[PDB]
Amino acid sequence: NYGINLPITGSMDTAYANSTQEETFLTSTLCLYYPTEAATEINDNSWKDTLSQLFLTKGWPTGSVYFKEYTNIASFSVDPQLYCDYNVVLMKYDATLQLDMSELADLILNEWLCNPMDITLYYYQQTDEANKWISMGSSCTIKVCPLNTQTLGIGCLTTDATTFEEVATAEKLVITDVVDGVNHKLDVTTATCTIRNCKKLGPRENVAVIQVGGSDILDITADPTTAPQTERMMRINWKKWWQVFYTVVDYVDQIIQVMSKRSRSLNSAAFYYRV
Amino acid sequence: NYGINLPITGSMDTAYANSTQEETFLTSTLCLYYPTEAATEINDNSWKDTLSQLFLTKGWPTGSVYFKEYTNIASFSVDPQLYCDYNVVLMKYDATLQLDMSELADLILNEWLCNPMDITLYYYQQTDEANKWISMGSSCTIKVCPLNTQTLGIGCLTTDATTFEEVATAEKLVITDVVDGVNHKLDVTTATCTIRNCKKLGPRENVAVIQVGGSDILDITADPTTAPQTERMMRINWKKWWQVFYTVVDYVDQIIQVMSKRSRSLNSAAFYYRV
Amino acid sequence: NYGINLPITGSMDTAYANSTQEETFLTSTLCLYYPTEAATEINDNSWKDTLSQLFLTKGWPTGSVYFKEYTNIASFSVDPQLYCDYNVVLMKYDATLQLDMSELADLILNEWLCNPMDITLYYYQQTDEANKWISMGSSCTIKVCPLNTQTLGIGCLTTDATTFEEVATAEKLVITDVVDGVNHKLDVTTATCTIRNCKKLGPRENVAVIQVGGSDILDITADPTTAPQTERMMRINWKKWWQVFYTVVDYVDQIIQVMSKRS
Amino acid sequence: MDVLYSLSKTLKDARDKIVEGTLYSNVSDLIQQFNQMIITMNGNEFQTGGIGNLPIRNWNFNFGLLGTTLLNLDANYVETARNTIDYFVDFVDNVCMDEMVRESQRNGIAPQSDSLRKLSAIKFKRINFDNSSEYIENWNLQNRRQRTGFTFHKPNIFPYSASFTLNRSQPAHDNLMGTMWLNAGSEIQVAGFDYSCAINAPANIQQFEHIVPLRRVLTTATITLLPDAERFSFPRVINSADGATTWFFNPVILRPNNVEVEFLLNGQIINTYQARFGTIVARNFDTIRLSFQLMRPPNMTPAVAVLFPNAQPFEHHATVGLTLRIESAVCESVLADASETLLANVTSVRQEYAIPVGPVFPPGMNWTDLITNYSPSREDNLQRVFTVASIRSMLIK
Amino acid sequence: NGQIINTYQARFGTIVARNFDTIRLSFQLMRPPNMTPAVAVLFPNAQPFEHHATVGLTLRIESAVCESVLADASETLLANVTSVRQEYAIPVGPVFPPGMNWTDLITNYSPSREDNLQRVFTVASIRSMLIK
Amino acid sequence: NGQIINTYQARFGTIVARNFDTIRLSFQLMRPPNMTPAVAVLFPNAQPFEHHATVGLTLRIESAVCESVLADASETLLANVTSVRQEYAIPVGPVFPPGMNWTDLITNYSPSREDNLQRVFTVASIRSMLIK
Ligand SMILES: CC(=O)N[C@@H]1[C@@H](O)[C@H](O)[C@@H](CO)O[C@H]1O
Ligand SMILES: CC(=O)N[C@@H]1[C@@H](O)[C@H](O)[C@@H](CO)O[C@H]1O
Ligand SMILES: [Ca+2]
Ligand SMILES: [Ca+2]
Ligand SMILES: [Ca+2]
Ligand SMILES: [Ca+2]
Ligand SMILES: [Ca+2]
Ligand SMILES: [Ca+2]
Repeated sequence: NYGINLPITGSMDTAYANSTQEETFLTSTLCLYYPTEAATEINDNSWKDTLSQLFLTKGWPTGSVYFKEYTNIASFSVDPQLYCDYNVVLMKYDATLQLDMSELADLILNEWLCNPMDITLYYYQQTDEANKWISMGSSCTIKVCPLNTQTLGIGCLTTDATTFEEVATAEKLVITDVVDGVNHKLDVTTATCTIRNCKKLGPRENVAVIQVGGSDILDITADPTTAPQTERMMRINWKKWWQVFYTVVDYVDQIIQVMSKRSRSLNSAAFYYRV
Repeated sequence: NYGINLPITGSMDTAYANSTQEETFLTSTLCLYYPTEAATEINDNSWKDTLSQLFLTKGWPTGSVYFKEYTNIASFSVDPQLYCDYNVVLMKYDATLQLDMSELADLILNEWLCNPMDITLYYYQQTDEANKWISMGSSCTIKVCPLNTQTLGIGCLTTDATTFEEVATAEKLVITDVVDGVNHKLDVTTATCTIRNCKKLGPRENVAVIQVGGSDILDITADPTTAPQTERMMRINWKKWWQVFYTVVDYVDQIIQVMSKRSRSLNSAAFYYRV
Repeated sequence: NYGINLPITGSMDTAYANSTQEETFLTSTLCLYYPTEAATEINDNSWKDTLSQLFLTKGWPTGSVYFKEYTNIASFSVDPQLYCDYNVVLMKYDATLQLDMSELADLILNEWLCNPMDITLYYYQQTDEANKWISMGSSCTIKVCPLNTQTLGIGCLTTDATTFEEVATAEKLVITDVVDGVNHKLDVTTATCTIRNCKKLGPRENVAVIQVGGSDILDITADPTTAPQTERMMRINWKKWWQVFYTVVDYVDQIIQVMSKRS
Repeated sequence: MDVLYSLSKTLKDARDKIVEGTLYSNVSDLIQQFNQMIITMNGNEFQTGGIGNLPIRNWNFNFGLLGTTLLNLDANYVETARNTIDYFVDFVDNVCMDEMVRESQRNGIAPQSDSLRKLSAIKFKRINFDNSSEYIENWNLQNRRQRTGFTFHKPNIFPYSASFTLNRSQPAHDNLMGTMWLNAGSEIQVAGFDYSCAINAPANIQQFEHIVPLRRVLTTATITLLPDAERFSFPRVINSADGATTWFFNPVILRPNNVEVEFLLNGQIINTYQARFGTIVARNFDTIRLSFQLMRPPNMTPAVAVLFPNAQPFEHHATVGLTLRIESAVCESVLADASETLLANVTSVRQEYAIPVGPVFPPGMNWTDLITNYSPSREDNLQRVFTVASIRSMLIK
Repeated sequence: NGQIINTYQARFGTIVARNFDTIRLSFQLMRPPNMTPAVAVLFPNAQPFEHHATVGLTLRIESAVCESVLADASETLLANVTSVRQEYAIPVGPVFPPGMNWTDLITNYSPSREDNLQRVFTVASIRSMLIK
Repeated sequence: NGQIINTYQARFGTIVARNFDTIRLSFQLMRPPNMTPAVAVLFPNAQPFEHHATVGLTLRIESAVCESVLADASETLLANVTSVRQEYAIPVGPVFPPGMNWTDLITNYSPSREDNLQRVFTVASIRSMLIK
């Protein structure tokens, strides 16, 4: 600190520094995320060996490339843990799980500000567009009643949990956005779920997303107006998995050009916890 | 200018600001860690209610101070997750758990930055004095097999696992120092254990350790020529555990005077491995 | 003397006076303290004779060295009356009495201004950080309850003495630190104990402690932050008690040096 | 202005040369000057004072000439001349105090008082005598645009400044790097520190630098350079940059490695000195650039090696410093120094008569505030007032 | 004479003093209210104080104008007087200190010593024109 | 000298400036409170900003009166000085920049360079009467 608020004065017409691509590849590390159905068709014992010899062509040393698995998009969102320095995640397109792909890319491609929440005691409201309610666990069902100026429910009853209305039903990861001004009374199955409010900071620059198949289904914002398309939401086609891994190993240089590290956190969690 | 490292220039004639040690008591939070045999000796349920009145005299509000507990040093060290602003956990001395107490304070009082490890694919080495191997889990049994420049073992066969050197068996936390600069081969039982390499950045500021009884043993630096005693290491002698609790409530200004906020928690450390 | 008023100027480049250590020997006393079993292994009858011949070599006169004893740390600490010019004690290290050796050296090495306490009639608070409660006797069992503003108990009942919160059970010497500002109702065993309202001052310089045994266990402060080791909290290692006394007789000029007189 | 010096020169010589018993040929040319003062000054009338608590006095000259007929001067001739000198020397005091107290912003080099404007007519030019003092010679050379020069002993060229700079910091304040300095009078003491003692620096060498710009160009200076800052050598506690918290600095001191001192003029290196201590010269410069570096010692005895570990707790902090001092130099504008008392005569007149703050000079004639913003409008006023203060010092000490 | 001629409050560097015969310095120590953990270990609440606080000033007269004669750093009139008395082995008289000690002479600087000291510095100034 | 001689507030076109040596421009950006649908797409609330806001000014001195010599756009006195030095291959001396660089000469425009520059522009003005 103390050099935060001070200005920096550069200039035009100075000589460029040389390349950084080789020294980026030496010290740093890289680790991709692939589903279980990838290695099933591949069914090799040492295909992790075969790939790591091919990353060695593109400047990465031996002990810098690690591989991790997950069952599906639902099982991947129990705890989103980002281990290494540069992350890529590989998502097969499902025509049904269309929100759940968009819920995953919202949490991973952005930074969050998570405070704890106690729903059986208090009343909670949202502050602005940046305040969201993010719940994750085994299975939980969020039921919310709007409330009024004198703490009387609008279209519900504060003592009845049947007159509450639901916004989720048995989902691994839920991001709930409600109306701004009013308070709300919550009903979450707390035995299998942990709901917290979190604030969206600027985006995270450790991670990119590759859709394996399909078309783009990506409102990672909450408003319906912006459905932005940054350069880390990529998409390819497929009929064999070997072509997918050969595309990643060949074009590391185009991907790493967009990744832009040193947004790495000190932990491996997807958020920041306060209290 | 979040990631730029600009200098600061300050005078030597600026007047001091005000006292500030009574605003920090309003905003910040405090967490206490005690072994579960404390509440056995206390014989009360309202002692959490009781002490929260006694912190209110020194300036803390009613909702700031949080109480957490553990069973022993072995089971607390499985995954110490320390969340509040100012953390103060007092452990009990044991003559036989002499290394296991100092391995706990190596994690807590400093700050480690960790990269994952894959034992099956890769061979590992430590680069400098900061690289240690931190493994924690239900039961960790680590075996080492050092290698020469030809990938052949020195005193170990790379096919037989009984000839391997052994550094630990069945612990909850092991910090391993090997010879810096030699490729090794590992035999961690990763069914109940999880190893990853880590390098030490600096001290973790917001946490203190109060040893309860026993002589002065503590060795942060796994280095024979250096055993420093910092200001956030404290020892008291006990006969009863009420008198321990009245001591820490009385001297809350001196506990907090010698520990600052976490430098990674601030918005200043934006792209310097935040939190 | 000592004076917080009445400044004293003095000067520099004045000549150093002669070594007055010899005149200090001729006009002073010295009193050693030992646990009772130290006289048992020696099992001489005239061992107080054979030591006073050896203090005479170092300049102490033939009427100035006195030998006194005690049973243990538990029994010496009921009323330590130290009144010679110079005093040193010999404490044998016990591992389980680690908390009692710190409480004695707190009482021995520092000055205390004490005031009485009436448990039956009054309610007591602690004002200063340097305000502590010292209780001595045969069996002290101290029970403490805090207080709100409205003269009502916090975690106890001011009538029921069972619901109190005790800090000591049957100990010869107890030094009690309680949070400052809150009033308290007390309940002690007044038949075999005497609790008092003492206040810490600077250290006593006519006493010194030689720990005889294991490691340094001395937090003679009250906060957990500081645990200093001063000029005269010292320690040796032993195998024979008869060898321990030779070291004390030989090196008098260093033990007397780190301590001052009564004045 | 030229005739105000010429009044004071021949009143100083009149009290020195007209003594009792002296031969007449010793004073035969002074009396022709002193009689020709009186003829010019008779019939005129003047008025001084009026600003602040300086009282208003009226002056009127009606005197007679001196005799030119003795062989040795007697006590009649001395005592009839002392009661004429004592009226003129009281007149010159009140004109010099009337001019040191006034100032202007448009053209400060012109006379400001009412009496000195009246003495600048061609009627009064015949009183002009020799101009041999240092300040009246530089008043005339600079009035024709010729090159001047004032010689100083320890000139007050640096304004007071005591501060620091942290090139590496964190809120714990336990691993720091940067410089500290004191610039005061004619002396620079800079000291660079590094808590880690270059354990992770490339080739275990940490580079420091400190650049001091001047306000005016100095010429032919004599400079003493010594390889220790004795002021930044003891343990102290220092506040933070914004006065929030305090931080601790416990130094141990190595020797400065690879010292280079440069003397710049419009960005051009005039002189340079590399590891050369003692007395040095500097012929023409307006910017001093100090450069020095810390090097970790490669071989250490066991008493030294305990001080500098590899880990984080650093209890003994490394420190490297220098010390520079200007003994004497030649400038072209007026300054203050340690030998002459021309600044002390100006402020003592303004403080005595309770003079209000004008448009040019700082309140209270603060020299730190005056050399900081040393504009060309302040330079013309400061030369005009130091020159009048030099004229008054001949008659009245 | 007990009257405040000049005063300066937290103003360092070069200052002036138009007329004075007594200098009165005043300064105070204030404990810093905020301290980092490296500073807070130095100053405990209890009795063992191993690091002692210190506050100081430094004053220096560069040039002044007096009315009686004195000694200074530029001219050598005191050195010419003592060198004559030391060379010719002159006994101690009734006025000046033995050996012309300046510390003993400015301590008791009586009006009888002032008239002698001016009479001898003036003769030493006349001799310096001819014989250096 | 830190004193405001002239000031102008939201006044464009031609302005005057009677005496100055420092120009201080001040202007601010304000987000428009009402926006048509073609404008509101440009400025979202979230992070991807593809259209960046910009506010600028432009100042230009037409004619002024200085007291030292300078260069300008009408007369060719600087061009006559450099053309003589370039033609006869003159070595770099102690005062002027190498090649008579005007950017390097007005950056450090010392009083020693001002007296030389007036002495040479005046000689170049005498030569321009006879030989163009
Ligand atoms: C100690 C002092 O005089 N300083 C004042 C203090 O009295 C006041 O209570 C405080 C309120 O924030 O502001 C400080 O500047
Ligand atoms: C025995 C001893 O140390 N010698 C000192 C001697 O140096 C001193 O000059 C004398 C007078 O004070 O007193 C003696 O005791
Ligand atoms: Ca409803
Ligand atoms: Ca909302
Ligand atoms: Ca083997
Ligand atoms: Ca190692
Ligand atoms: Ca109770
Ligand atoms: Ca207390």
